[PDB]
Amino acid sequence: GRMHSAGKGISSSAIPYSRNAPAWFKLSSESVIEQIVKYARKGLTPSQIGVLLRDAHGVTQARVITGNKIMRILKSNGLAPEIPEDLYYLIKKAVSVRKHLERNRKDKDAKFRLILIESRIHRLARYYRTVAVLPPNWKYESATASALVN
Amino acid sequence: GKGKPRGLNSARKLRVHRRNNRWAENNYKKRLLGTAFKSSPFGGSSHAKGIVLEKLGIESKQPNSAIRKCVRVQLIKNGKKVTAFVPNDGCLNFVDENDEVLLAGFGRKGKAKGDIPGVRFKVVKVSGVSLLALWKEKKEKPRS
Amino acid sequence: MENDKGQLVELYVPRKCSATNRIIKADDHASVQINVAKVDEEGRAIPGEYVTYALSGYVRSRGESDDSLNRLAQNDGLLKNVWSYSR
Amino acid sequence: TRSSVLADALNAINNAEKTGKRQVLIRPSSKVIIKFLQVMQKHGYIGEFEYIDDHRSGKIVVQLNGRLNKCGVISPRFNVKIGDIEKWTANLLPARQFGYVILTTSAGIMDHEEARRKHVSGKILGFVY
Amino acid sequence: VLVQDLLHPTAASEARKHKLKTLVQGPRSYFLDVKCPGCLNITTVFSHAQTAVTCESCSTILCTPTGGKAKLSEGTSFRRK
Amino acid sequence: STELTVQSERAFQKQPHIFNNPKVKTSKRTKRWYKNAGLGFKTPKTAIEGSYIDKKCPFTGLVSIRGKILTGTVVSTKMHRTIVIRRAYLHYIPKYNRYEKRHKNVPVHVSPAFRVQVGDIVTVGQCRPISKTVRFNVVKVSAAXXXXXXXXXXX
RNA sequence: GGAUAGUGGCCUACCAUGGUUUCAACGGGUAACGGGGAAUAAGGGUUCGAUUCCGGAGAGGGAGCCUGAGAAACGGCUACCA
RNA sequence: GCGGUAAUUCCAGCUCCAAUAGCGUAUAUUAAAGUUGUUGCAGUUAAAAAGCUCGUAGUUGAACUUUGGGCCCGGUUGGCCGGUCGGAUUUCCAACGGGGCCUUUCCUUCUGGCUAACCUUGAGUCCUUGUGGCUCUUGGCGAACCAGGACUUUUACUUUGAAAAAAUUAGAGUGUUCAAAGCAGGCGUAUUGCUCGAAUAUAUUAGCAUGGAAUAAUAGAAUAGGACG
RNA sequence: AGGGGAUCGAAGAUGAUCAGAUACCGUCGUAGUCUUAACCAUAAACUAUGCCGACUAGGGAUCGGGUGGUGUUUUUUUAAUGACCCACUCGGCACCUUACGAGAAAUCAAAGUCUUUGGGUUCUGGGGGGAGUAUGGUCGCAAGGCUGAAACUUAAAGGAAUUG
Ligand SMILES: [Zn+2]
Repeated sequence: GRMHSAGKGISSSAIPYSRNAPAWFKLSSESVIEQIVKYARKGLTPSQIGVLLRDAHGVTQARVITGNKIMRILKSNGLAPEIPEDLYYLIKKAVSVRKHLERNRKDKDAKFRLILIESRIHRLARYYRTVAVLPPNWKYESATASALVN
Repeated sequence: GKGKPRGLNSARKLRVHRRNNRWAENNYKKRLLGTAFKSSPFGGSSHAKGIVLEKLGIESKQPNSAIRKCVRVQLIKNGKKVTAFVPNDGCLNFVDENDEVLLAGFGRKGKAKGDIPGVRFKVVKVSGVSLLALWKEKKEKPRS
Repeated sequence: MENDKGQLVELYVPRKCSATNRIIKADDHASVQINVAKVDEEGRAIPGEYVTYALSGYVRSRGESDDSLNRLAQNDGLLKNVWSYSR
Repeated sequence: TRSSVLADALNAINNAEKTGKRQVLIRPSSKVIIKFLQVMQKHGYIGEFEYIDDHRSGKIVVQLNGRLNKCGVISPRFNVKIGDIEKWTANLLPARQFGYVILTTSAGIMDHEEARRKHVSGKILGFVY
Repeated sequence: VLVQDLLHPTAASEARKHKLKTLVQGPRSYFLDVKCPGCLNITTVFSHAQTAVTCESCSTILCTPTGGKAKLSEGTSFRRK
Repeated sequence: STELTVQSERAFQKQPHIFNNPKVKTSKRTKRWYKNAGLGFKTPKTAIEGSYIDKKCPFTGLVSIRGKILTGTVVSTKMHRTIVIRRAYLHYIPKYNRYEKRHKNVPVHVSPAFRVQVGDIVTVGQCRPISKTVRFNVVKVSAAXXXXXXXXXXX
């Protein structure tokens, strides 16, 4: 599909049939979960942390060695942020873009991309709000967006 | 799927879109808008009767070349005025001006018949007696 | 295609391609019939004895009749290796 | 996005039949597809199919013979009021003597005939001949 | 063609295609233990970095990422699984 | 609705005839009358515990639940002791053999024995005309508040 | 509370600010009384129904009311307009 | 489309054709018409893709959660026989469904009112070497629905049924001499009655009642403010 | 509404030409063309072909990313980098050949899987002319944009292909 472009690419992660294993893996859930929460105190996103734990560390996927997903670990140990990760980075981008436009209003393309990013934001938040995790009132506005990050 | 919403619940969209598209059907548009009652020289009625105003002789459309005898009639029901052909051979003889002829359509719904331009009606019953019984020899023209 | 009290009715029970089981009818002059001689021990090839195959017009045009021969006439016995069902 | 998988699978079986192949890689798989194919082989328009298990939605491999002209899906799964099965079979079935309309009743995903005997009805899935 | 084995595809050409297009999809990424003689202790590394991985106790280097697999830091060695 | 005051009208609010005597020393102050509407609608605790008056209250008033018994979603709670609920449904059109979305907003009296908000799927029972547009009375709040506390904050 | 045979903004007094709406409100149109029905025959439809059966409305227009079980009647009265 | 001097269309004679106590005509309507297209149209060039993207309403929307095995019960066709004085039923026997089962398996739930149902049996047997057979009270099945307390995630769908004026309609019987109709009529002992009828069906949306549990929605325990006791 | 105004150049003025030549051609040259601030919202704005999804056929290129090589070429000492080669696979802008298939045809990897007629959804069309006209509404400074009839008239209009 791909919404705000008709670019029909395929570029994901093929998950193994091995919902268990790695079999070549020692350690325990203990070690790697401490790794998760400690890196979380270090201030990293579940995606960031997942990539880190996937490279330098020996964690193919942190959902199998530990029966719980990273963001859920963070929630479990009280490390979850104000808003979910994706909504955060969408909004953040939107804010930088907006600043770019308020630096030169002659860029029509920029206004386009801002419209798009914001539409994406609103759809997303409408979902999150449907599922109780965004407060039933929660809405995006620029004049609180540039504040929302900080 | 060529547009048309196939969902099990889009009934409204389909009937609405129907109505919508149906308005481009001439006979339906006509039947609803009024026309037959608005426009049209008769009342939408099958026939209508009026007075002969003047005896006309219409030059016929191409590639035909003759003169088609008719009458201008002012309908008694509504005073509208309509030029209507007199069928058969002669029969412009049977009429005279200032009479009371009964007119009908030309089996075309509006639409001029043959090579008779702008004439969408015909004589069917002059002065009370039938034009047919007059053209054969059955009946004869009333009083005066 | 029988009738009431049993009994065969309706003439002509058409051929059939060995490769696709697609019915073979009259105007399909693209169909084919392949006679394979049922040979005997050391050399000789018995006439009046054929492994007879039928390959409908479609397949012949697609150009799969060769591959359908390596398919059929090999696991029918008369070829070894040559074609592998795994690809 | 994929609207109705059953439709896709049936189109795949059909294009398979036409193209001359005997094996159908269909994807993804579901209970509805399974039951459909199951009432398809039960009257023998296909050989046997193999559910291969990717840990996601599934895969199926249908070995078909070629007795099948065309199978299909009535996507708007209209409701059928016991009198209307006759009408549907009348619609898309080549003759009375064969071919079967297959539909979903509260008694299961069954062909029109079993549906007739069991005296049950419901929505409609598609057809096979 | 016209007939083949979908259930049993030759490994020779099951390994040419895409990671999602195989019979049952899976990754083409391997994990490898990586060693530098500076230390007596090896380090587990994923083949497509993104993150420029650092070593054991010696903050030296191991790999800097690329368009795909991670370039290794020259004077090192590595073993799969 | 009501809340507080109870006696908050130019005329005294008393249930008819339900007399209690000042000579008779009491710990209950006012003797109370109640019933059950029937149809297995358990007369709610707050109706007997209550202090209100509502003569249109099905459990502690002078109306009767009979006829149709319906259910619907609450779209409006503004008018005092009365709400507006939206019953949706599908209408079968044969020509296209498809069901089309439709709805109706029934005005229904709600006793101060309930705590209704917008959303609470609710069950009401027909009665007499009590108003210009009222013919039903809320007789079971099936829902709750739709997991409203679930949307909170942090720690 | 009043009024009704009786429910009810039916009406009045106070009070509140509510009620319908693109799932089409409200408004316009109708050469529209509604239904049983009718015409056209693959099916799906289409068109029609003033009219012998049921239900409604009127007795030139409007309102008012007497009598009475029952009428806002009209082969009842009263007033106004034509 | 015929007529401007050999008119197969006009005016007539003659002959002839179709329809026939009837035939023309005008208007409208339906069929034709897959030219309104849910079934079932069409949209590159013939009518017709909005210059483009966003996007609310609307329509639509991946897959996954009781799958599989064994035992009984009785109803209906249909098959060789007939046990007979056109039709009867056992069993030999496949076919086709339905009811309850036990497989880790709420059926709302207590409290008895009903127990028909059997692991029951109490003496055995009319009687085929007996598990073929059921009259027969005493330890002993809850649902079979009662009456009363106590609580229940909401639906679409389909099933059977109740409720459903007649005329109409589809349609059974009856020879108004026939037919359209009508609901009559038919019988001896036609000098003192005998008698069959006046059926069935449709009655589609919505309300009620009920059987289903697939398809498709819905609600649930994550700041556990969970589940039972 | 300022700036800017080289260039070329609607208007206009001219020299030609033709019977006429308000043109075609030449000379002059206003506006315009550039620009900033605001309008306008139309183009054969065209691939005259809605978007998402599945399936259906072989080929040589080439763009972008990756993979695989005791491959070439670059030498510094063997490399490392960098271009080139071959293979393979994604997502492209394209072509080539074929037709299972499709169409009235021209033609079409869709314009295919479609009377053996149902994946999802948006839009438009219903003989020609009248006519994008009239009327109302809204938008615009304006020119004009959107929305958009009817009376009447008409047997054709039109598409693709063939021979002349
Ligand atoms: Zn190191």
